This record gives sequence, structure tokens and C-alpha cells, in this order.
Amino acid sequence: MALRSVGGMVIESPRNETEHWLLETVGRQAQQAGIGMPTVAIYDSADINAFATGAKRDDSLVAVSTGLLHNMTRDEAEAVLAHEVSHIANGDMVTMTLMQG
Amino acid sequence: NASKGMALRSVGGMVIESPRNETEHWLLETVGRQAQQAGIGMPTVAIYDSADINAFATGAKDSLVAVSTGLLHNMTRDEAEAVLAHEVSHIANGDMVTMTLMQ
Ligand SMILES: [Cl-]
Ligand code: NA
Ligand code: NA
Repeated sequence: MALRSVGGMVIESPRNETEHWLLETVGRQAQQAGIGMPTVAIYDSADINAFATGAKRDDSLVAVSTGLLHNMTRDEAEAVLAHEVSHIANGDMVTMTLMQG
Repeated sequence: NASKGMALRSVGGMVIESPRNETEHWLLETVGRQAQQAGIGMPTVAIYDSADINAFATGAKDSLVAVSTGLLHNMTRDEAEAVLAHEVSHIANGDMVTMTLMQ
């Protein structure tokens, strides 16, 4: 439900540099946090947002907005994702929204 | 008259100057340490009343960090410290951030 309700679109295998980077980044962070690979999705929003859940209720998931991928550098986005993966590992849902100054 | 000098409940929406209770002291100390480590000035810190678990911050100008009572009720010190450290990193970049948890 966490994905469907936002119209999130799952990346099943990487087909461009952005998908490759997102999967490898989340994969490395999940590995380091001692958890299974989450489903990874992109959804449409102008906001710079990522949300993630490792709650019992949900399939494990990391979803990033198109606005995040458009506006964040890889280094910036990797920091946000690493923090959200820490919440998944805690069995929580997290959403974070940023605005650049 | 009985309550004068005792630890008091945080006032939602009030900027924290002199801690009213031990959580306020911990919050100033934690944010102060993170700010020092990130190389920025001490943010203004406030607690606001909400059942939602949220902290937000802005470093666009100096900065402010605002934490919900829901967050303080629901997160351990280590968990809250990690959220605050992450938000301080955004302030240090001159950015603004808001983060909400559903536990
Ligand atoms: Cl409290
Ligand atoms: Na879009
Ligand atoms: Na609320």
C-alpha cells in the first residue's frame, strides 16, 4: 500500500545510470545496516522527498521523488538515503523533505 | 507556589533559553555539540506540541531546530540524537529540512 497510494513505480532492474546508482546505493546501505534489499521506487513530485519503511505492515521500501533525483547531487542524496535506511532497519517509516537555500 | 523551582513541562512553541526540565537540557547540549562539530553557530531550539513525530530545521539565514513532543515521547535519546545530527547537517549546508516518522 505504501507504494500504490503514491503511484510509485518500482525499479525491477537498472536500465539507466540513475537507476543503477539508486539500486547500488540502497543495496550497499541495506547490506551495511544488516537488512534485506528493500524494493526501490521512484514517484512523481516536484518536492525533494524520500520516504522509506521497514514497518512490519509494509514490504520493505525506499521511494524517492523525481524532484529529489533532479535537484540533489549523488553525494547529497546518498546521505539522505543512508539516514532513511537506518530507520528501515529500526522497523519504522520515515519521510523527509528538503528545500535548498 | 509549590511548583516554583521544580522541573516543569516544556511550553510548546517557546524558544528554549534556560532549560525547564532534563530533556530540555539534553536537547540544548546535543544540538550544541552537533552544531560545534558541523562548524556552525548554535541554532535556536524549540519544542512544539504535536502527537506526530517530527523535527524540522532551517539554516536559510541564525538557524532554528524545532522538535515535536510526539518525537520526544516516542524516540530514545540515541534515536533522537541521530535525527538531530542529520538535520544539523542540512542546516550546515544552508538548507531546510523536515522529517516525520510513523513508528
Ligand atoms: Cl518531554
Ligand atoms: Na515527475
Ligand atoms: Na499532528
